[PDB]
Amino acid sequence: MIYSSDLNKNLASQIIEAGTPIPGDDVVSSLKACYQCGTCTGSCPSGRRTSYRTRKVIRKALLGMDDVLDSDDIWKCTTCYTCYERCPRDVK
Amino acid sequence: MIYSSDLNKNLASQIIEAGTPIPGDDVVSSLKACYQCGTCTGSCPSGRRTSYRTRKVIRKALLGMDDVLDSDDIWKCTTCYTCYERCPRDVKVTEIIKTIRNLAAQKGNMAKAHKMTAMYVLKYGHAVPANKNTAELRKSIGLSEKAPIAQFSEKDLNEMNTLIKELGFDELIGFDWEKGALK
Amino acid sequence: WEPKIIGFCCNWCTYGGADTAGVGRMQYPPSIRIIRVMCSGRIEPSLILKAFKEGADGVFVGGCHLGDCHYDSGNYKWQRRVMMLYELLEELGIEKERLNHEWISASEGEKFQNTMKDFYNKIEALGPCKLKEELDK
Amino acid sequence: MKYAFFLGCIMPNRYAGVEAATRTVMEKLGVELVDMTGASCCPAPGVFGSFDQKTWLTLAARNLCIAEEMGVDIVTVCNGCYGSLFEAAHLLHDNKEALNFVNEKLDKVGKEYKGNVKVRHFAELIYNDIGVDKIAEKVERPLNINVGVHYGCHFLKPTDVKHLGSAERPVMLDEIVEATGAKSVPYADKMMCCGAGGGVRARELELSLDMTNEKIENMIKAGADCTVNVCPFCHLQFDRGQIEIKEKFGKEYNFPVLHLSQLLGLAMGMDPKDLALSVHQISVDPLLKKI
Amino acid sequence: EEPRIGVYVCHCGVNIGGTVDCPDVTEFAKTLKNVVVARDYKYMCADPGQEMIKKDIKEHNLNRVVVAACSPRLHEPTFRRCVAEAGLNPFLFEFANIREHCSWVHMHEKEKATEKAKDLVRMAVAKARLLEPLEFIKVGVTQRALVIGGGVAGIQTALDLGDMGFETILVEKTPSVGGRMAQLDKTFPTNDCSICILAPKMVDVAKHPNVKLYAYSEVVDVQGYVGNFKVKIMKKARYIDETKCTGCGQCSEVCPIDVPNEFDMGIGMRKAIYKPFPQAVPAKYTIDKEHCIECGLCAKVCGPNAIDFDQEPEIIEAEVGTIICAIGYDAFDPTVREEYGYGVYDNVVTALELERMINASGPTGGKVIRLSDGQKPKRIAFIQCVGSRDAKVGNKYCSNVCCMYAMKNSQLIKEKSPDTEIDIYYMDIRAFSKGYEEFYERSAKQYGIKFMRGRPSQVIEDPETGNLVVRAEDTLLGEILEKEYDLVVLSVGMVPTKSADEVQKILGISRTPDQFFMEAHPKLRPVDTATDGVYLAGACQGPKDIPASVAQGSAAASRAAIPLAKGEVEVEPIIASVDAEICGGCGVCVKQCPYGAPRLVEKDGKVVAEVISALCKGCGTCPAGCPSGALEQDHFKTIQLFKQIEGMFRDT
Amino acid sequence: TFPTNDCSICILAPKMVDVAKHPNVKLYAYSEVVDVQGYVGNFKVKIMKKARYIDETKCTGCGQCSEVCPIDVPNEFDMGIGMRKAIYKPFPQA
Ligand SMILES: Cc1cc2nc3c(=O)[nH]c(=O)nc-3n(C[C@H](O)[C@H](O)[C@H](O)COP(=O)(O)OP(=O)(O)OC[C@H]3O[C@@H](n4cnc5c(N)ncnc54)[C@H](O)[C@@H]3O)c2cc1C
Ligand code: SF4
Ligand code: SF4
Ligand code: SF4
Ligand code: SF4
Ligand code: SF4
Ligand code: SF4
Ligand code: SF4
Ligand code: SF4
Ligand code: SF4
Ligand code: SF4
Ligand code: SF4
Ligand code: FES
Ligand SMILES: [Fe+3]
Repeated sequence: MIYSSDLNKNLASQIIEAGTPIPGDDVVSSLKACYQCGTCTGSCPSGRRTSYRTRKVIRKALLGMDDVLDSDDIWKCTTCYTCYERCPRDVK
Repeated sequence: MIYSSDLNKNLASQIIEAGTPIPGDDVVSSLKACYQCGTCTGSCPSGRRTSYRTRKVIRKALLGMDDVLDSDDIWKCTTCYTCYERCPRDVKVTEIIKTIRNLAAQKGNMAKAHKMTAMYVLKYGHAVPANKNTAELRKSIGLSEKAPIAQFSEKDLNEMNTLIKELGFDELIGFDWEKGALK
Repeated sequence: WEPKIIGFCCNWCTYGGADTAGVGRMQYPPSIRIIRVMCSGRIEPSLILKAFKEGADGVFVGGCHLGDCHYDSGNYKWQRRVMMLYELLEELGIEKERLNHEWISASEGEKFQNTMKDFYNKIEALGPCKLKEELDK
Repeated sequence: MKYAFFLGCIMPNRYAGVEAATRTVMEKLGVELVDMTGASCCPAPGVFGSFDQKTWLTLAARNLCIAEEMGVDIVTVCNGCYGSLFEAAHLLHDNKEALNFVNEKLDKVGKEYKGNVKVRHFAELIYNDIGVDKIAEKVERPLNINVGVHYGCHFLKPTDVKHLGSAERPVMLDEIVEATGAKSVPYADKMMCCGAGGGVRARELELSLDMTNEKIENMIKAGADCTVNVCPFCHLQFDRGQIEIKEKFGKEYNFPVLHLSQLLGLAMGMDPKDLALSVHQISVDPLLKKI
Repeated sequence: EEPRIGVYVCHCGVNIGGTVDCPDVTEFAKTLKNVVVARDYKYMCADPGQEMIKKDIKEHNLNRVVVAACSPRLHEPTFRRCVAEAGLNPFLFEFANIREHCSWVHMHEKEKATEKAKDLVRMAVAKARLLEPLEFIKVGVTQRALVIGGGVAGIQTALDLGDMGFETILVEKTPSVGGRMAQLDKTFPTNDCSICILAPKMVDVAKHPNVKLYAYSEVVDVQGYVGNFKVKIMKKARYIDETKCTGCGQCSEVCPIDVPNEFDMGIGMRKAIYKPFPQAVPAKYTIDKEHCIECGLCAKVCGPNAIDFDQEPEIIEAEVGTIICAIGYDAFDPTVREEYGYGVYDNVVTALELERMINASGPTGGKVIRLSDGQKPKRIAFIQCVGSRDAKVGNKYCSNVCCMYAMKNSQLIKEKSPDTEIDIYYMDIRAFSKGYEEFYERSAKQYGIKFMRGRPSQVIEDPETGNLVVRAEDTLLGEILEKEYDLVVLSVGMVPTKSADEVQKILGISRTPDQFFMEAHPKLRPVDTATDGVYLAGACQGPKDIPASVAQGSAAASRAAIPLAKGEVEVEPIIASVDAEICGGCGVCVKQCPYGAPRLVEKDGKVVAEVISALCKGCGTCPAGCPSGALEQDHFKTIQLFKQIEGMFRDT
Repeated sequence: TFPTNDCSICILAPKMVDVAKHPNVKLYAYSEVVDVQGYVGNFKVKIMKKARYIDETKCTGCGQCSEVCPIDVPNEFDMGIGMRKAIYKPFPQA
């Protein structure tokens, strides 16, 4: 049960401001282009041995689930850039 | 990581045949119409306080995950029929859950409390039988001390025992007739 | 034994209904054989009685919904004709149920499929109509 | 009106006051209740239907056969028994393969269901065949109190076979309780399940109690003096469940629980002793003071 | 002459062949009397198939052809042209439907389907033997078209036809043309102003030298056939002098009767005397007698004295050659989906109501506000597929435009109020055409519109605030959401317009399972109807957007211009005629014909009946009712049908 | 072809047939427009009628030639999944 009171609506905007000007407004605002296809999760080497699902991080960011910032899952990404290379929506 | 080797292509077909002829082939085959909208999960009162997600049961059934028969989640549905009433694809959800539970029971996934309830109907013809207190209460209220029910009718109790044996329900629950208890 | 059912369907809404069942791959029993007419108004007692004479176990008739006849009122005449025909068949010892008439739009493929399913079951349950065997004596 | 009165399990063997209450209330409305001798558990549709559908229908048909042999239709005051016998009757009329299977089993006990039995719920029977006007005409003691109306799930659903109108926004029970001089208070998630159905009370007790508690909290917030149901299972869950909620959650409410027949009985001037409110786990005395 | 029949069994790839043993049907066909040739082929309508039939007619001197294939409703004309090209009269051709009526419905019963195909071939061969050569009736085409419905589709059809030089009549039910597009604020995917781009076309149509616009009028009767339709138009009484009407609007202030404004979807309130919208064409007022009390207060204020209650509707008789039906659609009524609370909760609205709320010329002055307190909503939820893709309400189809208009209006709300949070509850985002996927990408990246994949279970109102809660599962997380909103918008689907029932009965057209009008063939003829000279354009044929409707309007104009340009069409001689030597003038046939074709007359000193060939549409009711057998419908004679009945059981 | 599951040929072939023998339509198959000059109502167009190396008016379209040709070319119509001959007809219903 996720209620509006458990959500932080400005989390996406907050992630974008933290990314402006480095790595860039256009770079981090790309999360808003995500259409939850799953290509990132399917390409994740870390996701194959853990509960980590790349697509859910972006979903939580758009939905406003603050717990993503407290999660150990975001720290399981090795920065292999495979998802970055395959995303059909140009999400960085 | 779910590989083709961990899946059972026939699960949907096996669920559909268990549902034939009761509640019906057309009734249970309705699971194939599911388009995973989530209306069933959103309407589930049980889902609001547990990890139970009605839509996933149907998904697992279509994908071929046999673990759905071993799950405690399918047993958290109260048969409130809300999902059944709201499904835009005419999936007879509540009936599919009950049918999946039949296969779960056949695999040995039946709770002891449920087996006990079933044992009372087999033993006394009733899930909630009359007690010494029942007789005394009924007497003081002005009702017949013993209600005109199967509990006090050997003819009717024996009729039920014949049907139970013919349906193999006694073997399903694991009831021993000479010991008069579950194995 | 499989029932022999003859059908009479008007070319507009009904023919369209039966066609739509096919487009939608709506399976139904293969007993019926449909005869096409332009309107159900073309249907009269002699065509139905001729079918039983030939050995029909069941006879089906389908026309447009009352008020939706492509020819305005053809089905209203057929409706008066079929009601007398149901009673005439009982007088002749032919079960009323061996005759079935329904109103089907081009948009009702599911209704046609179910009407065919229900009619087939009805005739199968009644068994063969023994008129031809009685006449061939 | 003459009807074979199916009793079920919980009403005749536990909350017997509901039986007594029904017999007089129905007699006052002009309904001849005849004994359905040897009738067994319906059986519980959610519990048994989940174990083996074939066993649920065969045993239900066996009960339907008792009333068929009597040449009369059935009446029940339990949603559980209503749902089980009603759905069984519909399935046997609509599905010949199911009917054939069941009659092949019933032949072993010398029985055969022929589809002439109609199953009725007393609340809809009162609403569609008797009339709500007749309830008010027989009110000796008007009950001017607030009621948290609990319809239950198996009363109106599944609508595709019940045909008792809307399951989302019904008026049927509200109009019957209001005829006694009471007020059906609107509360949050009114049409939600009590939590006992489908064998959940027995196998997952704390989960059932969580739903019952939500319903009681909502009714109390709406200003209800009690809760009225049309189901001994709901009755037990609301009544006995409160003791369990107190022992498992630490929450006490002492919220009176009544079955519609008991509420209609009070309204028709019955002795509260004959309604057996003393066996109720939660005292009805606070409500009795309010009337 | 003796029948020499050619039987052709089509496989239609594997559509027939995969279920019916076509080679076996072909062998069986040869065992029937008069069947001198029998062949099976993969595609009978294809060039080699048609050339095969044609070559055989000449080489094997056939006088009857039987094609055992698809439905005659699809290719009967195709094969009639094929045989006529070889010299065989087209009425000596007989279709046997073994696809839609056999192979497609008996897929799991191949042996019985094969047996059924044999009987259908035999039934066809049985009727074929007694068929007769008939002369197609060449009829002239009145150089005039009739367009019913004044929306973007109908306007497009009349403009193209008028631009081609064809006299066209455009009948519009309401007081103004423009349709639902006139009610919209902007249009996706360009976000153009809807009326700002539609008005120029409404103006063009109103002053087109070849188009006669009849606004506030309805077609009440259509008689005849292709090229010779006689149409009756009822020019409804506005009860205001049309010519003396300035369109200033000063008589409405006095009116004491408030009527809900249909144009504003029931939000706004108009008077008995009113105007549909500010950019209305023609610009004139109307008195609604359904709510007028005849107090005459409006007349006291009215200067010109244009108000006249003694005004009478005028019935206009017009002759047209072709008819285009473009009556559009209506928005689904979501009250039935009781869990969403429409009609119960004040802040639950339909998307069409929202369009009127957003539109500058609307009741709220282009301000999106809550109907409970008049406050602007800070949080909004759009619920997709309301009244569509839903078996419980009987609409198992996709309404096509809801995903797009929901994203569009979300962008317009963000432009007007960027701080507004918008969530769209969906199953599939259908942004399927040019610039649509791009529009979808834009809504999220540029406007920050959020999407939740999950069809909501229910909406719950807080009686204290009027706020709504949407219960739904975020299927992409496997969790239940219970988010609060200030306004809930239901993306209602499209349903046929209320008058569709009347228009269907007048034109004699059919409907598809979705209740919209039925096209001749979904791909072979998307705007033609099975009724010759009657075409469709726009949403009345099925849910679709503006360009698709404009394209259909243009398509219908082309199809409808073919008979007009030819000036001559061929019609079926399957008409009734009386054998004077048998008719004793009993008079039973006369009143059976709804067109009054059979009439009693004096011949050779006594009374006999005589059918007026031109008035007979070929139903076969009067011959069926004739007790002497004097009346017979060519191509459906009792003897022909008798042989067809025998054919099911034996060869005759 | 969806959603009727009709054969493509069902709808397309009769139309191909009609167009080839239409009295008001001049079909130039195996041809390309190589130049267009002018403006609306006054266009001057150049069509290149490519060489088939067969006399169309004399050709029967029997295909006895296809059986004898010894060179195999990948069939474009079959997307390279078929092998045609140097002398050919794109597909049987062409
Ligand atoms: C909420 C909503 C938003 C939309 N947004 C967009 C968008 O942004 N972009 C887009 O391209 N499309 C949009 N659409 C779809 C668009 O509305 C339709 O494509 C368009 O209205 C179709 O035009 P039409 O002429 O076919 O039907 P209509 O516009 O409905 O016109 C039919 C006309 O015929 C008249 N009529 C009806 N019955 C009769 C009769 N019996 N006799 C004579 N006349 C009659 C009517 O009064 C009406 O004027 C939207 C639809 C909805 C519901
Ligand atoms: S691959 Fe891109 S669009 Fe797809 S879920 Fe991942 S970030 Fe979103
Ligand atoms: S960059 Fe990170 S999230 Fe992306 S595929 Fe690699 S490990 Fe996974
Ligand atoms: S509501 Fe129906 S279609 Fe939707 S996910 Fe549940 S079973 Fe499937
Ligand atoms: S029937 Fe079961 S799964 Fe469906 S809403 Fe009720 S408790 Fe949930
Ligand atoms: S009726 Fe008279 S006052 Fe009213 S708008 Fe017309 S001209 Fe003006
Ligand atoms: S006569 Fe009719 S239109 Fe005029 S003011 Fe009175 S109610 Fe209004
Ligand atoms: S266009 Fe979109 S919202 Fe509309 S019916 Fe289709 S999927 Fe549903
Ligand atoms: S029904 Fe027949 S017999 Fe009678 S008048 Fe007409 S054509 Fe002549
Ligand atoms: S067949 Fe007779 S009833 Fe029918 S249209 Fe012709 S003249 Fe009229
Ligand atoms: S359209 Fe008809 S004739 Fe053509 S291939 Fe299909 S079934 Fe055969
Ligand atoms: S198909 Fe080949 S062999 Fe036959 S006529 Fe044409 S070129 Fe000659
Ligand atoms: S046309 Fe269908 S019944 Fe007259
Ligand atoms: Fe403008």
